Amino acid sequence: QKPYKETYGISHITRHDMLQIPEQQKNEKYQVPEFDSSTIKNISSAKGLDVWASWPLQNADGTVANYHGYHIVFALAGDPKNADDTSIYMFYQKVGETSIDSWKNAGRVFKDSDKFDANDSILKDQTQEWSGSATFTSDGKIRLFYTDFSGKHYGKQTLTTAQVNVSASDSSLNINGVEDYKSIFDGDGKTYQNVQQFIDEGNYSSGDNHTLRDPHYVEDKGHKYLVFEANTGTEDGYQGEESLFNKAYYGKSTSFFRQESQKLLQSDKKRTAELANGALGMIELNDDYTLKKVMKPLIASNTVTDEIERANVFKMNGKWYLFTDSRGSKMTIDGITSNDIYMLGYVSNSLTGPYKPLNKTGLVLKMDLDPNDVTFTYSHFAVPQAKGNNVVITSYMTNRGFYADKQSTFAPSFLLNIKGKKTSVVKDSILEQGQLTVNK
Ligand SMILES: [Ca+2]
Repeated sequence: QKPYKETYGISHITRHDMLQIPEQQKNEKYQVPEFDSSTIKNISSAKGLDVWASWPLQNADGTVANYHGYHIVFALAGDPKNADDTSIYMFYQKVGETSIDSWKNAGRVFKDSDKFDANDSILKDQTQEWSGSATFTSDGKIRLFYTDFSGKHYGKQTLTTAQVNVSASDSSLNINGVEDYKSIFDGDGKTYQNVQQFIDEGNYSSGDNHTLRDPHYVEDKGHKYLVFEANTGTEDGYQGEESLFNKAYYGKSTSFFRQESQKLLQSDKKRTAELANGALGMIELNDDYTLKKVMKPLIASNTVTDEIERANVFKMNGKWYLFTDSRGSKMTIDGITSNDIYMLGYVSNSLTGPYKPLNKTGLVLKMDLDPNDVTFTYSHFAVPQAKGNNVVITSYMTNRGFYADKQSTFAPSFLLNIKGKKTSVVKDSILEQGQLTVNK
């Protein structure tokens, strides 16, 4: 294979940038702060469930919505004893409240029968509900986006939407049901990998890792978009042996390409790297939330990793910020270890790019605690605020199924300062568990 260079007109998480992170991450400005285990509580309304990846009901710009006096948070939850038991529950608090004890449980968004009543071929094969986002429409509706996962069809993941009908009173919120419940996107082969392409490889025992999940709603100039975790397709730089010879994925220089590519080809990570073709994808939606246009990815991570999760994007003080989470254990970069887990971040003058790295390398947050640590956090997510230079970082705390008495729960939130192309964790900015806004 001859060296070549092709960007496919999109941005890229390069080997050179990633290689800088091990030295850089020793700086406290890029570190998830240490939390105090004796302040940590289970979500009391969730009655012995693990509650992990969660997201707020947001306005179109990403700020936290006020639904008839309440904040709403959707979260994956299930039986700690059953790793494949995952559904979306809806929690809520009166605006102004901050304690984890303020979060009431409206129960599951969906009935088991809803996927059948939807008259949706893909939905009737669903076995779990994985993460997404939720927006509060201009006509006052709760518009959910989430990932339909099918264990019966080799882990197919499909971007899916529903309207959640919720009655509000002075005292409680109550889910009456859903409507407009439909598959929107399951990949197209050319831009984003579909499940058949995963099956073509030999599915799980191939080492490939197919993703199409964590859809995030955002608008710009009245146009509606989802930005999501995916993998590339055949026309925007696919996985394969040929991919290791594309200098676009290396960055820096040809000297660096030669050196780094010959090390990678000689390493035990060659096959992993060939399979790695993560992407943060984008589609425009119609006004009824169906698919308008498949768009080019904002960024891809060919060779580095197959798994860039919890896609997030918003405009803040004149610039666009794009984030994703990723485990060091699934990466191929020298010096990044199986303990390292990241939130990576990118910046642009436009929603559709081009995106360049925050803090020169992409590093925004690093968390390297032992999986057994009660204060281990995952699924970090930057929640934009109405004003100022801070966003709020939410995450879940405590690994699923690890401890009988300590379940996955809302992590203490904290502040991340953002200005220009730089971020820093705000010193001693730890808030309540699950707190969504600075303003009370
Ligand atoms: Ca792949």
